[PDB]
Amino acid sequence: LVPMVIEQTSRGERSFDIYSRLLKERVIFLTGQVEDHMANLIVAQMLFLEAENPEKDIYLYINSPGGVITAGMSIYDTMQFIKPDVSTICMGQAASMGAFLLTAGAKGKRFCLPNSRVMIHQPLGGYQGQATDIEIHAREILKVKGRMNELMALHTGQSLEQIERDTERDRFLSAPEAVEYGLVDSILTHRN
Amino acid sequence: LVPMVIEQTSRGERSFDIYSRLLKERVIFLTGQVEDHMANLIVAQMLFLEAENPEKDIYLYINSPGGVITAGMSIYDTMQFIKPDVSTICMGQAASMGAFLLTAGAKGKRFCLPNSRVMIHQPLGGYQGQATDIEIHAREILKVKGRMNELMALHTGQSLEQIERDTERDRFLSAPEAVEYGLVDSILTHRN
Amino acid sequence: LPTPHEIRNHLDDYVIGQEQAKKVLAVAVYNHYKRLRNGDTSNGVELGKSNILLIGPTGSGKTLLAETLARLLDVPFTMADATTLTEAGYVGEDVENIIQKLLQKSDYDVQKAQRGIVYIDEIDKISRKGEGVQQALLKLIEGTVAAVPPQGQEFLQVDTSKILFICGGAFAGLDKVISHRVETGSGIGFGATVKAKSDKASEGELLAQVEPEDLIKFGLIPEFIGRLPVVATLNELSEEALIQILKEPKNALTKQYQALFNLEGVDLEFRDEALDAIAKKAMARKTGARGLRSIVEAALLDTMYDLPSMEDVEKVVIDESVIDGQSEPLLIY
Amino acid sequence: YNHYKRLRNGDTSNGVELGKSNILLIGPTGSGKTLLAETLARLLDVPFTMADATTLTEAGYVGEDVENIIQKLLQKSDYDVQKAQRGIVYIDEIDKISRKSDNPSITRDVSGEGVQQALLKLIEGTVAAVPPQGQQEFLQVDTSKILFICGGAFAGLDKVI
Amino acid sequence: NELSEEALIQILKEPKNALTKQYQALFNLEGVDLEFRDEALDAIAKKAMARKTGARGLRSIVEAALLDTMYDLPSMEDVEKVVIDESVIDGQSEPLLIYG
Amino acid sequence: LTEAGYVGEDVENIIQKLLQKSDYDVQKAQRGIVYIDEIDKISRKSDNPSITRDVS
Amino acid sequence: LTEAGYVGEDVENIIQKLLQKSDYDVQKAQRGIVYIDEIDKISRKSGEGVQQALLKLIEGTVAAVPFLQVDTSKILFICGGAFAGLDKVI
Ligand SMILES: Nc1ncnc2c1ncn2[C@@H]1O[C@H](COP(=O)(O)OP(=O)(O)O)[C@@H](O)[C@H]1O
Ligand SMILES: Nc1ncnc2c1ncn2[C@@H]1O[C@H](COP(=O)(O)OP(=O)(O)O)[C@@H](O)[C@H]1O
Ligand SMILES: [Mg+2]
Repeated sequence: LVPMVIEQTSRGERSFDIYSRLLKERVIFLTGQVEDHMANLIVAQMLFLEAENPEKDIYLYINSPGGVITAGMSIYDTMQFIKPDVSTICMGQAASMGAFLLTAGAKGKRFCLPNSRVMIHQPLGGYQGQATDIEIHAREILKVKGRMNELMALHTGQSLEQIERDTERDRFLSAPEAVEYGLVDSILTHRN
Repeated sequence: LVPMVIEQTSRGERSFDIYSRLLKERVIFLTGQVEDHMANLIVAQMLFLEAENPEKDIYLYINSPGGVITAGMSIYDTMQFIKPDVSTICMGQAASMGAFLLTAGAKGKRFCLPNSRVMIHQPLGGYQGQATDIEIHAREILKVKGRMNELMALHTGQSLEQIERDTERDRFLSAPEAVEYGLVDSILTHRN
Repeated sequence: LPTPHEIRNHLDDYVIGQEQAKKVLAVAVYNHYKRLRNGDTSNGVELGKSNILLIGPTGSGKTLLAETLARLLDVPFTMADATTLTEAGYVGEDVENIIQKLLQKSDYDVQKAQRGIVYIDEIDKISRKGEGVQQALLKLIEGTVAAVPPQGQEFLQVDTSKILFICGGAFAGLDKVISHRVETGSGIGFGATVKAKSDKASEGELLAQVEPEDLIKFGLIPEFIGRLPVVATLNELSEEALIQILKEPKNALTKQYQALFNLEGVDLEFRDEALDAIAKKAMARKTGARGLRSIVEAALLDTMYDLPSMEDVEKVVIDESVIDGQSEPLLIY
Repeated sequence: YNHYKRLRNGDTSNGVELGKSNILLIGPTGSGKTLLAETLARLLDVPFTMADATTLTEAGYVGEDVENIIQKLLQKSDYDVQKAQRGIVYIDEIDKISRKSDNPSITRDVSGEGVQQALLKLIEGTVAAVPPQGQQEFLQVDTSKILFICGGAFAGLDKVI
Repeated sequence: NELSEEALIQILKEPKNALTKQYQALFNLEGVDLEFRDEALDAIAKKAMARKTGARGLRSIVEAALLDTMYDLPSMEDVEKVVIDESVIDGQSEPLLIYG
Repeated sequence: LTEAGYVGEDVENIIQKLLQKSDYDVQKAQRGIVYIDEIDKISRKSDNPSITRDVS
Repeated sequence: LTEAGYVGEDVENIIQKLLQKSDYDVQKAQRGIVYIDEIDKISRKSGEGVQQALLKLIEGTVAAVPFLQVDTSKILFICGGAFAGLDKVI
């Protein structure tokens, strides 16, 4: 159950949901497994915010253990497509897909809480069938792995070889480590 | 279901649900297992209350048997980040994750009911796979355990070594015992 | 007539701060009265009025600022409230009641009434979802021929096309509306700017940048905004501002008590430290400048209640503890 | 121009009564509806007055009455009924008396539909009882030859059209 | 019909009681002659249209742009003309005071 | 027209006008004709609750 | 007293009656106190207009009869009342 909130305005009274109220402030929540349905909801919110005001930054809170790659890329492209800067904040954890979106935010607007886990790993997939079909899917997953590594290097600033070596297996990075690795820009520990 | 209540104000009569009604008074309920979905809900409420009044303390009622560490850490980081002090009250019980958040409240504003039970234990996890990847996860859980103990010692005030000894196995603390251990500041028995 | 500088000088004597607002009223009044006196205009042009609009929080000196202009001149002055006014055909009163109080104050003199000024408070709180009152008040502005009974039987009617309308009110939330327009729309979130320091310049600065679109969002009808071309912004009295109000203004609170004390050959030394505490108390209870009098009155009542009881009194010294109430100002002999 | 001809032909030197035609100035808010009325009074040789529809209300209520409009006209005509029976009137904010989405008429719209009902006989022409000055005499003024102009914004009428 | 930028420009000078003419007479009382450039009026209409204030907005725009100009003239003599430029409306520039 | 005891016009005003046409002759006014236009407007608001007296 | 313009009661009788007890002396008259009881009963929340009617004579007024038009700048207008409902307002 989502609690309801009231926004007092000179024009009059109004009611909003906990998430709907924060949406008006250009805040989007990315929680749970990444999938097409939840991804579309995030994409729709980004498009709506851009139409309302394309000159204001959009804040996206990432807390998920990852998920489908196609669904995640649907959000990554939307962030770059829309001119407003999409600020990413990591809360709790940021897995492969979550970490990819966390580092996809505008430079200087990628934040992470002091106690947060970030994991990056190569894409996971699988296919069963004829040998010919295996090669088709095997080559496609490999291309996705290479494409994601290139994007990770561009945002993080690390070399292609370094990203491949570190992404070969699961790599857990704490908030301070994410700063040096380039996944995030700063750590928000207290409000000044 | 959730009962609905009426609130009298200058504008007029407004209908609120039991949980939404208490949210106006800066009261947040943390019930059930701690997960990403419910964790984000609490984070949204905390941020909403901060904007409404960043000078009034926030009350968080904790009654849960534990949950995901990452989900709980999102709430802990939010509590420490927001300027308003967060008052934690233990109702019924407070497991490892619940106890950690219970002791994470502002020093002097942590309370516990007379018959509440607090239990603290080391992190629990698991992984199935190769020996190289399991070592990564096996090494990450230890880091979380160490980081968790450091935070527990800082809030409770006891030495880090003592926390490790008591956290090795499940340890149940009553309302009075929690006061001596430092997990709570006082016990609420009657309204004065 | 006196130049805007002269008016501003008089305002500074009885007002501390709000330099931008004082400039608007100094020029506004100068032009309004200049147009009235020069009705001919040296040509066939019919000079139009420029209504004034004041925006500021409670206890910002709006009433005092307007009173200074009326007191400086020899014309009548009247005040009113928007919450009392309602639509036609309802239990509430109508806008015509405002003119009713203007004639009585002006002694039923059309000439003296036209040169007079009228002020309105709490202009807000009657925005959209209410709108009817604005429409009723929209007629008074831009010119009317409202009639009022005399000797309160020709029903002398005064034209409202030569009377200055000064609308003031405390807009709550307007800062947020302007913030989004003039800053990032962050609101709630880790990357937002929460007003937790109680900044006294943020509101004043933001309000100074207010624009018609901001008023539209607030609920103000665009037509009503058009009737008020001149707009002025007033900042909230900060801690340092309150300290000056006790001594800088001509008829300051301290001066009034000092004059009463020295009348009997008794000096009244207001410790600079005690003044800050007096101002701090006002902010604690959010009583504004109005509360200042009550704060000092209580602290001086006991002191002035015993001062005449004994003779040879030479001087009094108010201190920090006196304001708190745990001590009495030592008397000199 | 037509009004002057009717006034000059007030003696009905023909086989007709030369009925009048009222105007309804429907213009977007801020287009100068009120300006066209004020400017018209600078060259008018007959009494002219302005009024607001928001203040008008049905008879028997605290609000203003429709007959008060003629009262203002008498002042401009030096309280002359002969001159007041051939003047002009410009009603303003006529779009505010429109029914507020209450066609079923759950309650009598004294400030809305009620004002229109009282004005029906005024525009067409009816001997109204205006106060002597402003009830003992109730001066009778005929509004059969008085032109009534109505100006309003009609916000939202574009959607209907 | 709704007023457009072109209509606002004409209404600023064409009417006998236009806003520009009213201010000119106001300055004539002090002795200085006020002039409004064609480009200045053009920018005024654009600002009013953007704010949706219409004709009524013209008076507010000019008041703010000329507030400081007339705040010194009553007590600041030796001036003969005050030219208004488009930049003056935006606030970047200031009135081009002339002495003679 | 409005109910007696209110600011609105009273029903008796109709006879007053009739007298003026008859030179205030009661005998003449007692045999004249009267027309009441807009009679449908005074129709009671059936839907409206019977709480506030419909003087109009 | 009634509201300004009303003919039921005279609102200026307070300044007039004061001189009667002061042997019609300006110095004596402008030296005492004038207690106006039950001021809250007429206070708003027609009643509001009464306050303004009394303000006509509270300050800047010259009205007296031997018409003497004696000033009231010294008269102490101590208005008293119970203010029924002020406790809940506060
Ligand atoms: N700068 C100032 N100096 C002295 N008194 C002030 C000042 N500002 C406000 N006041 C006090 O406040 C009162 C008027 O407040 P008002 O203008 O009505 O506030 P607002 O208009 O914000 O409600 C006066 O009685 C006056 O003594
Ligand atoms: N077509 C126009 N020509 C000249 N001035 C206009 C015009 N339309 C509006 N105005 C200006 O608007 C002001 C009056 O507006 P008003 O006529 O009350 O608006 P509305 O027609 O919506 O009632 C005048 O000062 C006038 O200069
Ligand atoms: Mg109009």
